[PDB]
Amino acid sequence: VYMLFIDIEVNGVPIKAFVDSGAQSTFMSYACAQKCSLLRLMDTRIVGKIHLATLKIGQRFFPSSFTVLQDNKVEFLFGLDLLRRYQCCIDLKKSVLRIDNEEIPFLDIT
Amino acid sequence: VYMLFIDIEVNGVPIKAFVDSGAQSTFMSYACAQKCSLLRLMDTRRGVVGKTEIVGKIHLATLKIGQRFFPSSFTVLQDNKVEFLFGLDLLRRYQCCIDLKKSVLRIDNEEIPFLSEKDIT
Amino acid sequence: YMLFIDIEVNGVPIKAFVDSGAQSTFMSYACAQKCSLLRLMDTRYRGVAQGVGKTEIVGKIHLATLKIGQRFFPSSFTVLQDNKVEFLFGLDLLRRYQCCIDLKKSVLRIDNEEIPFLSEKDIT
Amino acid sequence: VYMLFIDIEVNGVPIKAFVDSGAQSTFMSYACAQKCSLLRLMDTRYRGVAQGVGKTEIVGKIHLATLKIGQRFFPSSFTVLQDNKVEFLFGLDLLRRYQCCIDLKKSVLRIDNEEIPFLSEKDITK
Amino acid sequence: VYMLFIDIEVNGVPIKAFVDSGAQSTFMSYACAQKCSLLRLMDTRYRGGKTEIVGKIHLATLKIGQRFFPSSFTVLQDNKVEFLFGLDLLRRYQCCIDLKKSVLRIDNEEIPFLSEKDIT
Amino acid sequence: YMLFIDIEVNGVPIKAFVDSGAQSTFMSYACAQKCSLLRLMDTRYRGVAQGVGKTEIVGKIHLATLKIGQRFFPSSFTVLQDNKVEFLFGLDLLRRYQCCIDLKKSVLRIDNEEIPFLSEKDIT
Repeated sequence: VYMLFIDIEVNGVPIKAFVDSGAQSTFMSYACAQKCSLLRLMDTRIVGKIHLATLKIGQRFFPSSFTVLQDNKVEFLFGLDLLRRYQCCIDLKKSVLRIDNEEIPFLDIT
Repeated sequence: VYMLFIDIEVNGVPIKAFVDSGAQSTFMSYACAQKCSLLRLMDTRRGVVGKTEIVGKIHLATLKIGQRFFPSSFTVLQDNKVEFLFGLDLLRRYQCCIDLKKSVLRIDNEEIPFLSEKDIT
Repeated sequence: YMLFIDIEVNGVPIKAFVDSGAQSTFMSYACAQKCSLLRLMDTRYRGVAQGVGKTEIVGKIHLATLKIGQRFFPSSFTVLQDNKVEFLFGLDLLRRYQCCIDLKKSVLRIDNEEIPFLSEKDIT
Repeated sequence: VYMLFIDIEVNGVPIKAFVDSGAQSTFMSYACAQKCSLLRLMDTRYRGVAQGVGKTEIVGKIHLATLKIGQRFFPSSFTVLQDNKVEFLFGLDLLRRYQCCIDLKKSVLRIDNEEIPFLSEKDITK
Repeated sequence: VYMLFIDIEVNGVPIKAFVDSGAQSTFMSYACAQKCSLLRLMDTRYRGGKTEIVGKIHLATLKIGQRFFPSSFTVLQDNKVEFLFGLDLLRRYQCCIDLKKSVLRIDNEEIPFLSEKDIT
Repeated sequence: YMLFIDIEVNGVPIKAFVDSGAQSTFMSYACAQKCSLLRLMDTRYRGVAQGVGKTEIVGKIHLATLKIGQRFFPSSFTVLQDNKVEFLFGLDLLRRYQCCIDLKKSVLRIDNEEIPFLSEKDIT
């Protein structure tokens, strides 16, 4: 998998999520916020905070809070906040993210 | 466990390993290299504002995680961020699972617990 | 003052800058936003951060419908952050459709059809 | 034909001319100017003291030189630059002056009535 | 003595200490910390030029002249000087910077300021 | 919080910052204006290559009379735009008068005479 990515959807839009256990906080790029029509949901705090958005990871939907930044390092960084909030396993034997009992396979990058 | 740490040993020396799925490459600080007496063990090596370039590479050091021993290669840096950064290279090389349900690193079939906030600053 | 053509991409009117010196066709991110093509992209990118200029690839549109004259053309192009020009019609597409830049008649001859180059009023 | 090139001769010297409809002005490199013995033909007309950061701007202008494209000869005005990126850039100025057609069907430049073929990758360096 | 330097020792290692009454705080270069093997002693306290703060040495043994002194200092990545002897330590040991005799008088003992040869 | 002394330059009371780490003595332009020394100056400066502070040199006062305690001293210094301190008493003058910065007694001993370092209240 070379670096760890997952397919997720935010507000219905397909997104490649970078799985980083070393990041305290989940971020989405401003450009990704623009692509997902989430700009209308923003804060006055770093571009702003999304207080709640719908994530579709596998077959299940998750309520999520994250920060929007101007940096396009990745479109979406799935950080330790969300990793632990949904009690995930980063399984590099099976190459999957196991969230609830469900396994989401690691990715489709260039 | 506000960040993921594990207790491991390199060449017999107890170390706190920072577990980072977002790092392509495993690094150890020069100070930790000094504490593990691995300075004499080095290699040559990055072309021509950060990441602190390189001191050298350790071709092999033996890691003890749980009751099992692992061969490792990593880079030594002057960067003091953490004593040892357990990156995606080693995470996948030993086919680890970062289990945040049970709060353990499952390496072979064995489970190594993530350290409490007390064990860290 | 340079060569422009009126085209449409996914139904949106565009002024295309005709450049035989460019290996690749590009559209600005702002034009990509105007044409609602942000969700239409790839993982196309420019390595890790060496070269000192322009800006770099935002992503690639694998296929989009171009309307030039009366005829419709399938196209691929890259999106960039630089707004220098909204759309650069490059040598990739110039040769893909075997276009002729006719500066005698001042037309782009795509197939047998001729598209006139724009007058300075049709440009700002 | 990884880009569009033509064989031309300027002041008798064989050159590979890069055909660019997106350049407002025809340019020759200083090195090409020296190899074509055009240096004794130069002017003081230049790019001032307000500058950019990269393009090594203007050495001077050649008010007229003979181009041989195919069997015909053409009078030409162009600018010399220090940038050796390409030897000679045949720009929109000259493209329109001789009412050229860039034919990518036949892979030729049609300039007065004659057709001049675009160069193969062999005729161009590594 | 184109600036004021003193010979001192930290954890046994000879160092050239730059005497600065204008610096609130004593600092050592990371390079000097490495050469003195004080790396295993670092708190790793930071701040939220001279590449800012690496970490703090809460206590290290300084030999100035024939006496030994307990010292606290910060380590920085800046190589400006190997060791900056600041006002903190200057006053803590009630030193006199004597430019008549060209000495640092720490206790009753006098440590001579170094000749330009002993420096670049 | 630091070492200050009361001095006079050309008759004007000044708070002098004592810095053994500074090679050269400097005075701010505002202090030069307060000491009526602006018309008395030279064309001294530091070239073309620099850093991102110190505000560079305005010029040199070749001689000004310093009163430290009961005794009077000839001095040279540079004027800067920087208001870091009004007057920085550097190693040049520290050694020129063979001063002792005595932190046991908290005094500057310039000859046999001792000038006390200022209390935090005497600083603003």
